[PDB]
Amino acid sequence: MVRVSVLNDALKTMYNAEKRGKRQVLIRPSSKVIIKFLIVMQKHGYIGEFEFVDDHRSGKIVVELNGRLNKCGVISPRFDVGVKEIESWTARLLPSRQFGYIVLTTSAGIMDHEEARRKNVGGKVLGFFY
Amino acid sequence: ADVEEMIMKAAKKGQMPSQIGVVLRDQHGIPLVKSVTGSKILRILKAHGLAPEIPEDLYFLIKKAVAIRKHLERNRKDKDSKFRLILVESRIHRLARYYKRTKKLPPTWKYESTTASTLVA
Amino acid sequence: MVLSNDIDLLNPPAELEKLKHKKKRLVQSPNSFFMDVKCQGCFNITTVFSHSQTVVVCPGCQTVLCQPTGGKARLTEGCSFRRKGD
RNA sequence: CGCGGUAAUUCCAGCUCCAAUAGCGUAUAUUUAAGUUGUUGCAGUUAAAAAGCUCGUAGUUGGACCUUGGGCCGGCCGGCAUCGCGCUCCUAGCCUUAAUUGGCCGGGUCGUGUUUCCGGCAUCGUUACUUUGAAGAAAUUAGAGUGCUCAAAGCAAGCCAUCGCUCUGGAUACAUUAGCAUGGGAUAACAUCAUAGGAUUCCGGUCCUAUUGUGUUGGCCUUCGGGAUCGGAGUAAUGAUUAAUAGGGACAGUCGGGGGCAUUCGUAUUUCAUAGUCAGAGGUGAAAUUCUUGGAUUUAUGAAAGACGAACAACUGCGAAAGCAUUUGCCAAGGAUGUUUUCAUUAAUCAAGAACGAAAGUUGGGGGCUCGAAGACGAUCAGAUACCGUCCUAGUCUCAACCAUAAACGAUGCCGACCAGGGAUCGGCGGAUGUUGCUUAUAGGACUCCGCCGGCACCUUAUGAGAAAUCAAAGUCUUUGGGUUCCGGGGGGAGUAUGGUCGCAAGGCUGAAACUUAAAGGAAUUGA
RNA sequence: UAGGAUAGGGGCCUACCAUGGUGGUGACGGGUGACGGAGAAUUAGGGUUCGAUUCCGGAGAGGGAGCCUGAGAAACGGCUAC
Repeated sequence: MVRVSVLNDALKTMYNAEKRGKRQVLIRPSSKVIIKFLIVMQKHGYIGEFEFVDDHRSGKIVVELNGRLNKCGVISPRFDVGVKEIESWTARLLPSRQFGYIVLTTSAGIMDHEEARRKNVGGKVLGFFY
Repeated sequence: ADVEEMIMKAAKKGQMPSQIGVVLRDQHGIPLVKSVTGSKILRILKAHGLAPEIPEDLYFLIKKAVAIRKHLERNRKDKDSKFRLILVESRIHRLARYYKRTKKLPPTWKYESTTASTLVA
Repeated sequence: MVLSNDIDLLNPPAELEKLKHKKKRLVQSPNSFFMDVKCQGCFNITTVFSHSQTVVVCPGCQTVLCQPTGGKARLTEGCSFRRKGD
């Protein structure tokens, strides 16, 4: 498939476990989710281990929780690629109610909901951060 | 880590067209060379070798599929009772077409030849 | 303890690299090796692959060396070996 | 859904009350409810619902390297420097030598014509998506503005010196597949340099084109520029990215109750002949039919016949599945495992289509030991056609053929990643100067181990799901959208009718509706 | 390919010529108060359903065929025939 959903699903079940990470193989649209987490500070650090010689690429996560409250309350997928379900800057369906953001791959690149909306450029949702 | 170590401490040139470019025009048997010989030379075969030009190789998977198929067919002329064997034959021939789907796109001649080739060598 | 991943991830125990498959490894390599196997009959010692596969004989002496098995080679009778290769 | 079987808040009148109110009932269609149509937004362990199984297409879906990343200033945006290709011309940014020319001048000072000089970027392999813009009927609809007096709506209107006219409007959005044009270059493809027919400053000769020069017009080109053509010589990281917790193939030692064929054995059961000998035997809960000097039953020995592989044989194996246990040989086969071997995206999963597919029935042979539908007998039984007893045909067995179905089951699609502790056992591998072994010694192998790939599964908690029972999957679907496919969408009728299709036949496969009716069904719980 | 026709290309028809075209992306066939659209109803939305209607475009004007006039009608409150 495309990984993406697997990372999000694995993240929330691992939060219930109270583990300090799970570590897994990563791809290039799942490079994107981690960098977006850093910006909105679900991660205050991320590291991409063995992406140099090996068969795959990977990244152990160091992840917020093991603190008091979880930072990522829910992240759950909202369709991978290979499909036509589409939003515009005006169409905006949302989760949360502005506490979270809606992950969007826009024309220029992956940016958060407010950035894309201001520029007035649509795109396709990758997932729902609550 | 692994790959850099091989490249540096092996050989690369001279030792490899002599050892390996003989054995392959003698008849295939790429895996045979790695399981014998003077180790360091074949250390870097995976880490630096596309494959020299050769008869076979691209043709090996296709040839092997026909070669195994004919013997199963021979044992399907004697007793019908081999209900297990007929479904191995059914499975393997449907895998056989896959091999000559993929190894038909990169090079010429294969497109015409490999359809006909089934059951006649 | 609470561990999924280790307290020192970077250096795991070798037993936990024997867990995960060769492809899956943190630092992947051949767990297989080259070795020089030593034979009285030959003056020099011959470098050999750990998983022999073929019944390898020593180059000058017709002594044998090892016999093959499902994993790493099962050496036969009195022979000695050091594990090294460049 | 229910009420009315004589003190009916359910009827029929009256009263009173409720409640919409110039309006309200009723019917049919239709939208909602109904996530009962599941794009948003479904369910399939057990409630309706995974196709017997695999191969596998059309079709969907599909990994990563991938002129991308970084750094500076100015005020996310603009413009820069690296690793922001290029040329004809157009368009075209300022200045230097200021020169023809003009004014100065112990200055080549400055500006224009003119040489050098740069912003700013049209064409030079395809798209999808997205952006902006045009093209875009009025009405309708949303909606600007406005006292149609309100208002539904309409596009009118408000001010005056109200007897000498003043002015504002009649916006905008919607305009939906697609098409155009422009901008973007992320994400997805077509696609793409290895037999190089690649780029090129080098140059030839061949050959075409004709404007400038030429007054003009007509026949024929030199030089020359630009094409077309065929060769020689040059430059450069010259010309194939890894080798998916994606897939195949090669190879190694294995594993298995995998397959087939040949083959070998065991006792049993049946029958026969020979043997011995004297009352029961079949049978059961109890009896009898039935068999018994035509000395059974039993007993032993051979042989024949046909069947089958006990106990061993397991919360254990293999095979796509259906299924598969004596030995041995041959023949090809398959998974797991190991692999710095090879190919490099071949892949994933599927309508169609194709292969195999227990039993029974069957087509013909072999073959009929055993058992055994129907039938025929005895009890039981009002009936007993059965359980039960006894006889026994087809058949069971095998072979070439049909067939296509099963509670063909894990009632649980296939594939992938993840979320949780622990011990067995099956297989392989690795490490032990362990044990046994004694293999010359060893290595192995069986045993004990720990680690481990991939298993069949269990165990205990279940974070979590669920209606619960339960479940490491029925989790990771309300945290609603991983990829693909199939099916259901109240119960009955009805899985039939009908048609098509197929089958040798049985009959299968595909598969309604009239009409009926309010629950059918599940799990748990409490009674009896 | 050719011609005649008509305002014109045109299988438009017709000669000669070839033997094709099109389909699982559902063609071909059947059904449909099946006109199409702008639009309507009702749905938060998404949708679902509807479109006979003073508008927009076409068809028909008892059913069918054929034709005159005229810029233009295969007219129907014209004709001609059945």
